[PDB]
Amino acid sequence: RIKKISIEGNIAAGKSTFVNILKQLCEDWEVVPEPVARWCNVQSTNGGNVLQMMYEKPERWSFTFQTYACLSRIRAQLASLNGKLKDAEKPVLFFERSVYSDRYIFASNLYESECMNETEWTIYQDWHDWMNNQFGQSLELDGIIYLQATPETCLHRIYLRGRNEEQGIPLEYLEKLHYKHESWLLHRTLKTNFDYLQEVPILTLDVNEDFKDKYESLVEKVKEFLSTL
Amino acid sequence: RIKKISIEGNIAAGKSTFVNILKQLCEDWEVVPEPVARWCNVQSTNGGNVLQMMYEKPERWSFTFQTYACLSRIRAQLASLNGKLKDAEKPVLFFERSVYSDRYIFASNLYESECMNETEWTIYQDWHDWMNNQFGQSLELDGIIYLQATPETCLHRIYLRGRNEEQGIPLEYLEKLHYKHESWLLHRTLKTNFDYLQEVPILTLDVNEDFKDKYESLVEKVKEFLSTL
Ligand SMILES: Nc1ncnc2c1ncn2[C@@H]1O[C@H](COP(=O)(O)OP(=O)(O)O)[C@@H](O)[C@H]1O
Ligand SMILES: Nc1ncnc2c1ncn2[C@@H]1O[C@H](COP(=O)(O)OP(=O)(O)O)[C@@H](O)[C@H]1O
Ligand SMILES: Nc1ccn([C@H]2C[C@H](O)[C@@H](CO)O2)c(=O)n1
Ligand SMILES: Nc1ccn([C@H]2C[C@H](O)[C@@H](CO)O2)c(=O)n1
Repeated sequence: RIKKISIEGNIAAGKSTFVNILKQLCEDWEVVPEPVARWCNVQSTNGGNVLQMMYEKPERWSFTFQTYACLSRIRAQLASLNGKLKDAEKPVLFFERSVYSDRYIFASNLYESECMNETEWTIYQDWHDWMNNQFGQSLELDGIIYLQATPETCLHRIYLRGRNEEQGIPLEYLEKLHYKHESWLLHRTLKTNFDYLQEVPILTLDVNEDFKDKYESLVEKVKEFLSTL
Repeated sequence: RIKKISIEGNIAAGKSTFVNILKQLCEDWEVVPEPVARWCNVQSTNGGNVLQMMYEKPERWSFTFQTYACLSRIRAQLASLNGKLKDAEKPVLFFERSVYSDRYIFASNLYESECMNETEWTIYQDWHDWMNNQFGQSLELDGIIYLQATPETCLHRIYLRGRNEEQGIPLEYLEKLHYKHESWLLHRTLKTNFDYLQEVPILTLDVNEDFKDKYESLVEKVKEFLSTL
């Protein structure tokens, strides 16, 4: 089939940067970016910036955001499956984040910080289970690439990138997401409702150093990791 | 196929009352009630009462409620299709309200009353279109029964029934829903995104009088209306 790989990491760890060198390594590699742009301008399929609304008032807008974020991701991921630039021969589909990071990293953290209440979190989990019982199986992952960077590196890369919505994100929030990533992907101690994930191979790339100096090594490790699935 | 009929009306017009006499008229008739009970106790598939949360603070909770309401309805409606008490022979499936009342009566009214903002309403409409593009076609209606009662009759029936959450519902809100029902189902002037609905037969039963005295006439009219689809 199409091999499906998610790329996971903290805010500003270097996912779009990493994603932008993949297509040139192999004509058979496709990428489904996180639709962060539709989150910044909500429009049917100039509107609200729901990402901005969550960060300005997260106890008001987290559920709405998290629900919209994950639905719009599932849609973009499905559309690239049947998007039949498969046929292909040796096809790999890279997902920028996943429905699993949406729920177990981001939505979970907001619930634990009291930005979703029990009713919101119950609803979200029920929607998320149900959505994946329909429109998953097909989204299942063969592998995960974890781009690992300290919270402080990420706080600096947020400044570098300059996305308006992220400029007030405190270190404390990024550290919370860091530990949840480390639990899921380094220690593999996270309990999820998706049994096969516990067994999915993970490649861990330390991307704290500068991208130019790391590039050659990263590519070797990506190609080798791919060849084993 | 299975004939699908929705029963539409204002809050407390007499939908559950009407629904409770259907099964005894014909062994082939099934009913999918509106899951108002799961709305009053949110639980995965003692929790929050999201219905109560919407009415106590509708500008905070309308989007969440309206989104949960309609997803849980679509799920109960699907599950009764494949619920294969079809086979049957002459099978009729009655839906207590529909995805169309959810959007064009209730969600629309809350958006127009500023209980959803543009971003919420954009998201809701996008979710609703998308949900029906997947999990509809199969939910399409052959007919609609409109149970018609004045807003004042309904305000009285709310008192009679005594559902705690509805006791503070003002006449003004019920009147708004009344006119939207009258536009969709009596005048047929409502524009929707579902072209076939404009042509769907509608039976209109005036249920302002007492149910006991009306019963015999209602049954005649239901059976005849059914025989013509
Ligand atoms: N390894 C790296 N070295 C130097 N800069 C990086 C590196 N990775 C990302 N950046 C920079 O950090 C910012 C965040 O990168 P981005 O790819 O947008 O992260 P994400 O997709 O994870 O938010 C950008 O300014 C980018 O130029
Ligand atoms: N035609 C009618 N005559 C007298 N009472 C009615 C009639 N229809 C409904 N009722 C009463 O009105 C209340 C609301 O009815 P219900 O069936 O729960 O409405 P809905 O399902 O539309 O909310 C109940 O107390 C019920 O006994
Ligand atoms: N489920 C998600 C996914 C992403 N984000 C945020 C992190 C970044 O601020 C932006 C883009 O990744 O969206 C989020 O809050 N929840
Ligand atoms: N889409 C819907 C459907 C129903 N309701 C309300 C009306 C009644 O108070 C209760 C049960 O019909 O739910 C609502 O606000 N929105």
